[PDB]
Amino acid sequence: TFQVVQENADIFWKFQRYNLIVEYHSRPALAPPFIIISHITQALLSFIKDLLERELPSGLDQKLMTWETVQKENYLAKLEHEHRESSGERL
Amino acid sequence: RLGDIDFTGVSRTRGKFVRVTSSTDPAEIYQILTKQWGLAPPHLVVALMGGDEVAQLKPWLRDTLRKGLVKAAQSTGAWILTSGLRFGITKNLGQAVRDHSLASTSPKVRVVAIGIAPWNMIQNRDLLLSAKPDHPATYPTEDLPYGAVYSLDCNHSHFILVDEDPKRPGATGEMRVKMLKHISLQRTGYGGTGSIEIPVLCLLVHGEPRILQKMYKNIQNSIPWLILAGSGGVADILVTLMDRGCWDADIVQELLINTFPDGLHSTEITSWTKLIQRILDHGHLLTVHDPEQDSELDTVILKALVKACKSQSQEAQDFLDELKLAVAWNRVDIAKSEIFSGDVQWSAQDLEEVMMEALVNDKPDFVRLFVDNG
Amino acid sequence: RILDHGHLLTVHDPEQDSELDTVILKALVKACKSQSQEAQDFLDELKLAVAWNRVDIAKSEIFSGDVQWSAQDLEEVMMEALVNDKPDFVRLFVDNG
Ligand SMILES: [Ca+2]
Ligand SMILES: [Ca+2]
Repeated sequence: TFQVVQENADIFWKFQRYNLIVEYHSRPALAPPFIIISHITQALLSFIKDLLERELPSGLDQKLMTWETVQKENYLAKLEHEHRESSGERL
Repeated sequence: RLGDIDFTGVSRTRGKFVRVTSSTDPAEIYQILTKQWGLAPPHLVVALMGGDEVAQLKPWLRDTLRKGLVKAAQSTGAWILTSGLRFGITKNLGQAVRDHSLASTSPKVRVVAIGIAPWNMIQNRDLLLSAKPDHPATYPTEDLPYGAVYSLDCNHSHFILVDEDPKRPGATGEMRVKMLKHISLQRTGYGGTGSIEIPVLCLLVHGEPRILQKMYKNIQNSIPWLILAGSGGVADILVTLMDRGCWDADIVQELLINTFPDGLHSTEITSWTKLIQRILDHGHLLTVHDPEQDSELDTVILKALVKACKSQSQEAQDFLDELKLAVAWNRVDIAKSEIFSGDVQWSAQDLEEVMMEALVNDKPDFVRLFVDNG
Repeated sequence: RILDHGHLLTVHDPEQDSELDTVILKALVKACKSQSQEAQDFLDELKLAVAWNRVDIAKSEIFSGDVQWSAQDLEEVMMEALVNDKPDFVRLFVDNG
């Protein structure tokens, strides 16, 4: 078991780090007991009145989509060029 | 006549233009292009000829051509000359240039799609006639069939609209040839205390017998031509004639009739045959790009420009722009085989600027080659 | 006279060819080419090429510059290549209109 996990230790820890950072990014800034103040403030703000998952303007969104399409085309072209110069393909 | 265009449609694109007459000096238009619009002297000019016929390119051929042209032009500052009307291969080339511009994170080098279009072929030209300096003319984008009148391509940044000539109705081709020749005679400043020419190439895709006069005019102006192998029209005629190796009147007329049934006129076919005969007779200014075989447009472009320069002169100062293109495209083998052969004599002072360019741009093979060559 | 025709005759050498579908498709395509240039006459040869996964033969002969292919001419063979899981022919049909 130790050998199997240790082979992929980097990936497992990076997933763990993602989960922990996401968990503490969405937490109120106050630690319990004090978190009661944050809860009361949030409830009051809801009654009286993001870094991730953000919505983009249409022009910027289209520019990003075209940029990613160009990157994908370059990646596929490099893959094709690598395939052509391989030993088996040359043979 | 300097006006800006606000393109309404899919994306808010801006475009400048200048109305010109058939008798205008190409020097004034180049001056306007450089200073009045801020376009730096380009390091490569590719002029798109043909592609306006009803017989369009196959999607694989069209995509390969546009992608290869844009990627070859992305290394340095290149101008792509088209008939800036939203139709045919011009529209797709504009789309590819647009896509590269959106995806480019380096605005230092720019690919500019400059259009040279007839004023009698622009849809809603009176709409853009206003061209107020404070208020750019609003121009709607309309996709239209083959027809006879198109709209300016929104993806072309700059336009050169040429009015019809009362004497002869061929002002557009003459203006294109004059601009290409004037650009080819230009000499931009290079680095420090140096100047370089601007490489000019013509790309032909599915020509019609009508542009043969302009093609021969450009050939006479020592401007190299590049021909798409499977383009569809005159391009197949030219590539087949080169494949045979010999061109005679009988074979020329046979191919011309076979690929163009509609053309049936003794004097006209004789003129076309003679034009083609002279075009092939030049030969050194013509090259074939077969995407099945070559599939690397930068290599073919560099080979064509080097062949034209070799047939032109033997001085090293004339090979400097071809060398710059070779450095930018990492074509060390072509440079060694052709540019740095025994035919051309290279001095140490001639290679200082390209040595700096290879050093700054991380081209160790060219650094080694320049050390090897003096 | 039989040899004088020529375009309608083909040789299958199992030592050299050893793939009967390839030779059959080449013979049928040669006969169709010598017959006519319309794309509607190449539809059955194209169907056989799709069924036999002979993408190279189709590209070399059927989809050359000699024969003009329209988008509506390729709809049925596009469906056949899609349903029968022939991605190479799907790519070829996209490439050809
Ligand atoms: Ca030169
Ligand atoms: Ca048939």
